[PDB]
Amino acid sequence: AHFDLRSCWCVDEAGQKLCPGSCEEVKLRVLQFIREAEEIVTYSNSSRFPLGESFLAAKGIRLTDEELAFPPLSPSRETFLEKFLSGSDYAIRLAAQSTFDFYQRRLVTLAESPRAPSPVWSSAYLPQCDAFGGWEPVQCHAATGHCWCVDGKGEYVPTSLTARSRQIPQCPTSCERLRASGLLSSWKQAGVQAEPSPKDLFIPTCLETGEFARLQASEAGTWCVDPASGEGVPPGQCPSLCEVLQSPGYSPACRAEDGGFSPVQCDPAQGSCWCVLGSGEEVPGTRVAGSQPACESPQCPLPFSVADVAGGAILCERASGAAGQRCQLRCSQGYRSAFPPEPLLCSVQRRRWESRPPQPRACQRPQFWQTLQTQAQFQLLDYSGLLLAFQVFLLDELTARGFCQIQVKTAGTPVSIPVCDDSSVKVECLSRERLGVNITWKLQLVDAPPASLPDLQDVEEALAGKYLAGRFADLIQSGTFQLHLDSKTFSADTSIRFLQGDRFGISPRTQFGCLEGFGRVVAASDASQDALGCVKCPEGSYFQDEQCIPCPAGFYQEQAGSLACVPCPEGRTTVYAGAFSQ
Amino acid sequence: IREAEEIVTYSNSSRFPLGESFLAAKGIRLTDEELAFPPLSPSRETFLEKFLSGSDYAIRLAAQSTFDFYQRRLVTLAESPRAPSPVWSSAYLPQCDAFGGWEPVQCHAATGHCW
Amino acid sequence: LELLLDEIYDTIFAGLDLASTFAETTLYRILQRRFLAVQLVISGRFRCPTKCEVERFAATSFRHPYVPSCHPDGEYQAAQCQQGGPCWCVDSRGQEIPGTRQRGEPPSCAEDQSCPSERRRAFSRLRFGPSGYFSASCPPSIKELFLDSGIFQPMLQGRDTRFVAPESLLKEAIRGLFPSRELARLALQFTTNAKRLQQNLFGGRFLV
Amino acid sequence: RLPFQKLTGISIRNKVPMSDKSISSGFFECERLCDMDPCCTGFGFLNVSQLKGGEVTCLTLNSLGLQTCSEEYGGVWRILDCGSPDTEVRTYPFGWYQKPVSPSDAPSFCPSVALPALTENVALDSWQSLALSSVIVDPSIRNFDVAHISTAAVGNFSAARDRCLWECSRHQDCLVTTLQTQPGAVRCMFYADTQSCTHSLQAQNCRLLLHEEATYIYRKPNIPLPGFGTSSPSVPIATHGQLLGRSQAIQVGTSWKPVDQFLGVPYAAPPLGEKRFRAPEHLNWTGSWEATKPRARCWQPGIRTPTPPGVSEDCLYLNVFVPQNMPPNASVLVFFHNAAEGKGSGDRPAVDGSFLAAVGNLIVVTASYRTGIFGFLSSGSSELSGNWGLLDQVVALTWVQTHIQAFGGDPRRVTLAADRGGADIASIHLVTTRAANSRLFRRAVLMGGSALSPAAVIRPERARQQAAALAKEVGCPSSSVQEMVSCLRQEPARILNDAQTKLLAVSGPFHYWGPVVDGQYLRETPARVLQRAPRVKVDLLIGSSQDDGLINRAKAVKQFEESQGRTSSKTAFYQALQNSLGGEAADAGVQAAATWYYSLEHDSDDXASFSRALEQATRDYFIICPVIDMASHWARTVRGNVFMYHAPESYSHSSLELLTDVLYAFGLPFYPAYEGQFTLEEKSLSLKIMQYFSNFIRSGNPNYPHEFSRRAPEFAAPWPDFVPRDGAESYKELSVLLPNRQGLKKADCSFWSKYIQSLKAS
Amino acid sequence: DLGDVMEMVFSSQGCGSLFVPACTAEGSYEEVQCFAGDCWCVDAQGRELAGSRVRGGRPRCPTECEKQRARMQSLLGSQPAGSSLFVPACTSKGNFLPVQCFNSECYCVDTEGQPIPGTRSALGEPKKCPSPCQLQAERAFLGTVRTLVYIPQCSASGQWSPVQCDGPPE
Ligand SMILES: *[C@@H]1O[C@H](CO)[C@@H](O[C@@H]2O[C@H](CO)[C@@H](O[C@@H]3O[C@H](CO)[C@@H](O)[C@H](O)[C@@H]3O)[C@H](O)[C@H]2NC(C)=O)[C@H](O)[C@H]1NC(C)=O
Ligand SMILES: *[C@@H]1O[C@H](CO[C@@H]2O[C@@H](C)[C@@H](O)[C@@H](O)[C@@H]2O)[C@@H](O[C@@H]2O[C@H](CO)[C@@H](O)[C@H](O)[C@H]2NC(C)=O)[C@H](O)[C@H]1NC(C)=O
Ligand SMILES: *[C@@H]1O[C@H](CO)[C@@H](O[C@@H]2O[C@H](CO)[C@@H](O)[C@H](O)[C@H]2NC(C)=O)[C@H](O)[C@H]1NC(C)=O
Ligand SMILES: *[C@@H]1O[C@H](CO)[C@@H](O)[C@H](O)[C@H]1NC(C)=O
Ligand SMILES: *[C@@H]1O[C@H](CO)[C@@H](O)[C@H](O)[C@H]1NC(C)=O
Ligand SMILES: *[C@@H]1O[C@H](CO)[C@@H](O)[C@H](O)[C@H]1NC(C)=O
Ligand SMILES: *[C@@H]1O[C@H](CO)[C@@H](O)[C@H](O)[C@H]1NC(C)=O
Repeated sequence: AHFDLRSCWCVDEAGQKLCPGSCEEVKLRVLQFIREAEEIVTYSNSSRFPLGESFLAAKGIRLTDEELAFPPLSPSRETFLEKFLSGSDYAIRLAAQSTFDFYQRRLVTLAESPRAPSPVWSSAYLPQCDAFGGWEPVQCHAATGHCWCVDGKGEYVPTSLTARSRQIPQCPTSCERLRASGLLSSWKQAGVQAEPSPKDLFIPTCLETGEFARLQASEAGTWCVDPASGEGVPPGQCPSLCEVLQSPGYSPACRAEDGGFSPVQCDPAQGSCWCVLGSGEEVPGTRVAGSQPACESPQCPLPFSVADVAGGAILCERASGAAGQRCQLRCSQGYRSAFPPEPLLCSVQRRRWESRPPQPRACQRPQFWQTLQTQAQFQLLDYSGLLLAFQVFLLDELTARGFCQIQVKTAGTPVSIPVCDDSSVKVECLSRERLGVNITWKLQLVDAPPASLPDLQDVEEALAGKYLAGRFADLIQSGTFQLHLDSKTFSADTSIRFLQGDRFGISPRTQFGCLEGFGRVVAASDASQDALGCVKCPEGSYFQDEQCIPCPAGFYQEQAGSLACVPCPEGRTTVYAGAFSQ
Repeated sequence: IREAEEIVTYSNSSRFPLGESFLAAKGIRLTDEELAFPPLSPSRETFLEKFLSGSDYAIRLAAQSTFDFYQRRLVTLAESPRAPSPVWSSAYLPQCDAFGGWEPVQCHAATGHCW
Repeated sequence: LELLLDEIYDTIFAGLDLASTFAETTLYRILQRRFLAVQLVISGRFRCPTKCEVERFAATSFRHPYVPSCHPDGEYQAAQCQQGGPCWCVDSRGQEIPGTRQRGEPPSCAEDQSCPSERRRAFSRLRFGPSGYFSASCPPSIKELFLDSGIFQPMLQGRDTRFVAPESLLKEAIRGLFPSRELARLALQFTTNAKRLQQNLFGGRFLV
Repeated sequence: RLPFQKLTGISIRNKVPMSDKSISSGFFECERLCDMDPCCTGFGFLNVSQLKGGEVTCLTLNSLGLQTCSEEYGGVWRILDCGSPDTEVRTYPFGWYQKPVSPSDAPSFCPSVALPALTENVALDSWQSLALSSVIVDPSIRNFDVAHISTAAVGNFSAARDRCLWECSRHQDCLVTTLQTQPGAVRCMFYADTQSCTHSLQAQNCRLLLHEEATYIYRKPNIPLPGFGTSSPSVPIATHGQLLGRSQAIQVGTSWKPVDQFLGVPYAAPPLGEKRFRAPEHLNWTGSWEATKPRARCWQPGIRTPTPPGVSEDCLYLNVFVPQNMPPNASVLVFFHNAAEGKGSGDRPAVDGSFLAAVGNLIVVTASYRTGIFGFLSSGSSELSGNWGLLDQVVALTWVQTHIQAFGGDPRRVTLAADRGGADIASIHLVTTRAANSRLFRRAVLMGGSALSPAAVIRPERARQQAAALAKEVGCPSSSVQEMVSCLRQEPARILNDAQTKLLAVSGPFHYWGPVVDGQYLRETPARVLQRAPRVKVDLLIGSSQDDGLINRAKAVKQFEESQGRTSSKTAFYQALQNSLGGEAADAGVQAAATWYYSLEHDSDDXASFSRALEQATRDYFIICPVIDMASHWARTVRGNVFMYHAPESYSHSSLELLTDVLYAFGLPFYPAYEGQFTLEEKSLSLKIMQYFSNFIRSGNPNYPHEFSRRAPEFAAPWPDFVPRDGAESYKELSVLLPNRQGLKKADCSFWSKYIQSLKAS
Repeated sequence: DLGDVMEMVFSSQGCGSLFVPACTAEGSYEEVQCFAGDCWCVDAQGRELAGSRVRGGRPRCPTECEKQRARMQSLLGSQPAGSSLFVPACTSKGNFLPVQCFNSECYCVDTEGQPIPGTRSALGEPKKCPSPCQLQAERAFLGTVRTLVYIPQCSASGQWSPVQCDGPPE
């Protein structure tokens, strides 16, 4: 009957009373851990407990509430004590996590003198889930730069662990993993699941996007499955993913042609109405929180005979009224536009793009921050001459005294991390006999050894501490830095200053950046907010100056992450900009 | 007794997190450089050394300061249930003669035991 | 050394085809190993002098102020010194490591220092959080295959002798006798019993 | 200098003789001739016409074509062009030389040169393209070959790909081709079988092992053998006809694998009537043999008096378990086993080889054979030599040598296995010169038995006495061997089996039948044969269970005795103690020494305690210490690789007659018939042990699935070699943690092998 | 290379959750390491010693005498039966005993276990040794002299004087 008249909850597979998907269920435990660790900090500022009571719990002794004669309070002693009576690894992580957070807040509030607070994306590992509570095949930890593959149920896939690579690895979906293994070894799936014959066994068929195809077949016959999981047997000529869901909070309204999600979805209660992909996942930037969110498709065709935008889609407003049909390119979740935001305008009447045509290959995969940078300034104590010689001479003197390498005190052999290049030293003439010198140390994270510098905080302190920047400030403040140039001596002044984001301070601050071929998509200031700040310049593009710029008309580029655009043959040209093939 | 009352003192003006003594009991102490914590007059080291050695001295010290914290509070917030303990029921204090020697009789008032 | 070819035997260890170069023949390998054995008797080492030892010898001969100091296995010592002068730390090439120049004491040349890296790895393991796959210990398979089986232990100690081999003698011997994995694989192909191995490698019972 | 020795499709610019010069001068000229030609990409300095003595030659080239036959690669497995005897290009400084690779091309006037076009097309759709997530880089890989294609010799990548896919398609042992772009060339790599699977209780994930990263990976799908492909496989058997099997789906975790099963395949004529107590004979069958049901099992002591339907003298059959879509030339396990059934049905074999075959990716053959009197009755002489059941095992092994290719197995990759009694019986094949001259097997798995057992062979006079006692028990005459055999050949099998069960009781005469030295198959006792120098190498995996013992092995005989009205009287205790440790196994001194060492009380009445002490005494003497002696001898004399296990005591599954090592190694926790009887920890332990045993069958080392890969095992801890020296002697303990331990039963086996073997030597 | 394999196996002799090693300011292992209520002593490479681990407490790590005693006792197990090789005697706190004897000859020794000249005698003949205050005092007259390149005060009889003073000696 399935009638509702009683209290309900969600339960595990073995009756644990705890509906969430696998990844989302694991995700909720980590969110509980953070909340408890912050409750410990909360109770540690308003003094409700003695300092030594957690030590007493760690030794197995707890004082019952009757023998204390302590009238119960809303934050009962029991809530705090249970966390620490079980001397498990959970309590040790909980006590550690709350211990840093207590001190880091205090240090900051009393006097934020020494250094910067940690980026808010360096925290406990949080599982990354898809739109339907399942595991995303790629799992990453920003605080260490570690990425790995998991299978359909979140188990680590052997030898898939990578550390601080330029490209985030590719991990097969559950369908693709099952299909490739089935083709190699004939380890198959069962169609009937109870006493299967060899004709009931099948190898899953996958859509090119990595999803299970709606119809799976064996020699016994065919049947329908859930696209997000092959579980199948949806008993509601195969039900669409929406139709399976239709019989995500509010149930989605879907289009009659095939069953694909209608472009405009809505929340009946909350006022939010937004757009969705063909998959049914939400476009990240479309929640309108109002009627008729701009979900309309363009009337102008794409620039170079391309069928559809790869990652995102071009979502216009309603047909405008004069002929603009204002549109904008919105990339899907897990994608960013390589080129900066643009407003696109379409000629409904010419039927051609009046504005710059949209870039079909813009939306790309973001990557982690790839470089760290610190900058210091000192002064060397004629004009209207070629100073670029002094840029080479100063770099040589810095190299000679070991200020262009980081030496890491490892166990055996020490690795050396190079932190200079030909652009590291810039000199400007300020006044007679006093030159102005800029020194910039840039560490590429792919060179920092993950075994000696585990966290990105360890990398920052190696670059802005006693081995590189603290050791250089002392040398300048002493007075023993002089440059030998044809029997002439250029001794340096004792004053040294550090860049701190447009305010020269007295302490070095690091700044995140991207590698040579990768364009910035996150501003420098809010690099503490978002960890994915680098996208590779796409096929239609070249790199200059931290941005990815589309090949101009008459030029084409075919390989991504390039520094120039190949010209077309003298007899030919390109109709639009951003051409991406011969 | 003085150390046990210092623990109560630091437990009212919040200078330490509640879980740091638990961390010390497990053998993990956070050094002052990695916290980037500028030293204060009641340095973290004074409190932590008492609890890193997981000896019987620390267990008695943590217990003694735990009752005293709650008994003061219970009284200050609302002295409803019962009377405070007699101030002569405390840790055993050796009874000495006028010249620092042991008195042949030793007694513990809190238990009524003499030897 | 003048090595005489009149009384050298023939050997079982060999390839299927004749070597491309003389450096890949059994003739060169036999001469090289006999040379190393004589080096062992006349110098204490189953090898030729290292870069450190050559420079130390030249400095002592010409009485230079800075004499490099070497470990008995030939490696540069971490702490180098000048006569009544400054002290510093060097790398494996004997080149001074920047920022380590002390004055009076033999410098605190960082030799073991496994702790601060170990301590950092433990903190990053603590901070990872409760659930999820993580980011002095035995290297994989080494203990089981080499030490659980009891293969290594008879190699280390003398048989009917109190002589205990230094680690350098064992490392020098394996390098001198088998320059590559492919040559050691050839020896295993043609050596049935180990009582024949020295005779094949040296063209005779040379070590006695 | 190129590492490649053979170039195909080259383009020559000039040919210059250099025989009137020194080799150094000719090389110097050849270098400067290619310098002067702006279109020269390299030269050859070589001897041509080497069969007539060789002529020094300089060849300037404007294309190197397809470069093959590297000296660095193709060591174990070569597929490409090699061995041109009319040319000498190896000896220094001969070789093919390349002008240094530059991204600046030759002058535009240089002739265009391209590799000759392929005679037939390449589908690209008959090849499976693999992603990088389906591969593992393993630099220990050795069974691969390499070719290089000059980047100027192919118009584009598609031409290079079709050339390299064509080379692999011509060789049937080439399974995988990978392509990778180098600055100067396209590097093609060709692989044999390199598959590696991760086994768990959820899903079985399999990957390819490659020597290095590559950009494109193409795999050739496995084509089924002529009779395979459907759920009614029909395999041609040469000189016989068709063999018709069935297909079964096998579940491990949440994955399913189809395995083809051929049940009840005859390997000899039924030994009935005049064929009783005779050597096995060829069975001439033609047409179609229906191989979908298990056949009858052989007579064994203690069969129940209401004869079960599956007991017969017609029992010389084998079962073949073939997983679908294996790579060619699979390794083969031949496991000899007579089931003491009562639980196995008429449609399911008692030992199902499907799970080990599927997990191990190999072929399992289980065969039955004559045991007891039917397999070993002997008069101690040429009149009734005996060893009839040993000759069954030889015939069954010869059948595998003849016929296994048709199922897809390599006759050179056969492992012989047996358990308990058969391990003692099957270990005789290791000391017979005929079994080595026939190369019937390459490896052996002995599970609880050894050739150094005190009961391995029966002395000829004991056999004559034992034959007469059976004649006397059934009413036959013992006066002449020919007269006694005739009367025993007319008896019912039920009557003969009741007589042998009565005489086999340890509390009675202890008349056990086994192999005898006959002077034909077995020329001398196993101890003498093993003192000789080995002729061939055989890898040995050997072990024992703490739950084994003589009484455990004879529980059916004991049950029969009780049903006949014979209990443990005091003389039963007496005979049990003397028979166990005696009968050529003890004088009056060995019995006293063992009595002291094991606290054996001859004149007790507590059958429980006395049996426990005796079972501990006889397990060491008959089972555990002979296993350790054989492993030590096999390692000390370099007869092959030795690996030892020990299965510690269990209390969990006494209803099953299989001991712990066979139950785990064959995967009984995964059998559908035992659902609900095993924990997930026993399933997980069994899956690991099947990977150990599969690895040994495939490569002769329980740590490695492939002979030419040495990637460390990940499913469990590595299994050490057995080194026969004090302080070493390591073994794998078959417990949940699979630890490595040292010196099994060191004190107890010293007593038997040193002190007792010296009491018997005086 | 195969020489590297030999070094890796040699290093791996004696090899092995949320344990955090404690380091010194100079980057060396603190010689006492503790986790989850246990504490043990470690060497320079941070390897636990066999008998150091003590539950619910902090161990005292081996001293000079204790290490010599454990070394001489692993070689008295190679000497023949009825034979004596010297073995130093150590107090419970690790210090040397005042008198050491061997083949019926006895010496007074200092805190480093070195014979004091003029103190030898025969076993069975009582010998007056310098007091522990006299030895730590002398041993510190040259702690001072070495550094230029308090020292302890001994009440009558060599018994430590209850009042002790700091500074240069006088
Ligand atoms: C490449 O070809 C050249 C020329 O054909 C080879 O040189 C020739 O080598 C043979 C034998 O090695 C020499 O023949 C004679 O051998 C007898 C032995 O019976 C010896 O007594 C003579 O003194 C002489 O060596 C021949 O002189 C020699 N020719 C020249 C011009 O040197 C060469 O061996 C070939 N290289 C390879 C690697 O095959
Ligand atoms: C001293 O050495 C000679 C020479 O032996 C050869 O050269 C050695 C360096 C070593 O490589 C040996 O294996 C070589 O055989 C010995 O004389 C030889 O002795 C062996 C066995 O006695 C005999 O077979 C050879 O024919 C002998 N050869 C000659 C030229 O005499 C000699 O025995 C050695 N002396 C001692 C005391 O060992
Ligand atoms: C040395 O570094 C300083 C700080 O980065 C540079 O000063 C900046 O110059 C840019 C470009 O002229 C301005 O937009 C910023 O506002 C300046 N910042 C500050 C704090 O002055 C300076 O130009 C550098 N000198 C050289 C020669 O490169
Ligand atoms: C503690 O709480 C007070 C308010 O009661 C607040 O002002 C202060 O900032 C807090 N200190 C922290 C969170 O470190
Ligand atoms: C804590 O300190 C405050 C003053 O800061 C005091 O008023 C209060 O009574 C104290 N609480 C105790 C000692 O429990
Ligand atoms: C590659 O070259 C071949 C050579 O004939 C020819 O098919 C064509 O030029 C190219 N084909 C492709 C698919 O690039
Ligand atoms: C199996 O091996 C044989 C000999 O090694 C070889 O000739 C054959 O090609 C291989 N493959 C098949 C399918 O027989």
